[PDB]
Amino acid sequence: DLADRFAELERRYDARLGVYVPATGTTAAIEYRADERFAFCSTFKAPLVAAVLHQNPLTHLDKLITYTSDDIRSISPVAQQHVQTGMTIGQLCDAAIRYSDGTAANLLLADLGGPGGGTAAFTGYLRSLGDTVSRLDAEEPELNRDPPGDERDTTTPHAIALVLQQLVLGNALPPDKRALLTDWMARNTTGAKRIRAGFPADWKVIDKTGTGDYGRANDIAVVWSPTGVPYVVAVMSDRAGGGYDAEPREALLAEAATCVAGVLA
Ligand SMILES: CO/N=C(\C(=O)N[C@@H]1C(=O)N2C(C(=O)O)=C(CSc3nc(=O)c(=O)[nH]n3C)CS[C@H]12)c1csc(N)n1
Repeated sequence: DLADRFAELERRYDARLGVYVPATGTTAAIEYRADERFAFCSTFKAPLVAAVLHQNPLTHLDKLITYTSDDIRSISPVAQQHVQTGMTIGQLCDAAIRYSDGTAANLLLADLGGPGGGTAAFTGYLRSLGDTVSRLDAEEPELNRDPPGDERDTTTPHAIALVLQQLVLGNALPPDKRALLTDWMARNTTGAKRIRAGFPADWKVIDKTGTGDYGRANDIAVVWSPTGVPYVVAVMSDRAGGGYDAEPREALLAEAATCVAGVLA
């Protein structure tokens, strides 16, 4: 009744919903529209922090990068207050995952690929994870604004769930660098009402969200059962037929996570 239960979700919230859960030795693949393209939005900041972590020693995380107030072109609740102090890369990483800071991600993009090669550098990182589907093409804020059906700035639930499976659970990042990434997303302040609300409290959830135009609302997550058996949930949604200013529904992401928790009992 999987596809039956998610289709109702789509009818009730008037939304396109994408769901992927990788197969495990015990559980099978939960896949609803898993190979359709959904806009990254702020979800890209999580594998982007991984990219900066992978390309640099830990001594790089304490490098002072200096920006201006003119450089805050988007929702940057952490970078807003450090207009003069600059920010250590480890803090921009912190701002990128936990507070979805846009100016952080734009400075993190430049540290990775330079002034004009940041998007392509980030896309090539995902290539190195075997993700040949996703693409970042724009920087903040325009990556949240691409029209529907456009392939630019898009991933799929399948590809981002497989990517995230290598970062937290796989051997893509070294033990210590992975630890800092697993901690950052477990400290995130944005995903309370998405996948967190649908998994029981004695389950452990780590997540990075994305929200954007055309009603776009995403939550990428790794979940941990009370027995410690781990899963990676990718939930992606938009309400294109609503228009650019359509209202994202967080409770949509919540219910989809409730359904996947029900089959993971
Ligand atoms: C051009 O950029 N447009 C954006 C945008 O910057 N999106 C980013 C993104 O993915 N972000 C995320 C997040 O990570 O989910 C968030 C966090 S979600 C959230 N938390 C709150 O406490 C709250 O009161 N409201 N919201 C929405 C906000 S926008 C930023 C946008 C936001 S809503 C919309 N229609 N567009």
